[PDB]
Amino acid sequence: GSSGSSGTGEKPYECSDCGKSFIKKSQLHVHQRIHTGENPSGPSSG
Ligand SMILES: [Zn+2]
Repeated sequence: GSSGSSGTGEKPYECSDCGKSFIKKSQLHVHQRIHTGENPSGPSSG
């Protein structure tokens, strides 16, 4: 019912597109991908 992500000390490589963070660069690189190609959704994009 009342529960969710339970992790202390957020992880590095924090995605500057949605929020998803990662420990290794590669992990983020593979992700950021989805955040590239189409129009920049949300005003939080330059
Ligand atoms: Zn992301």
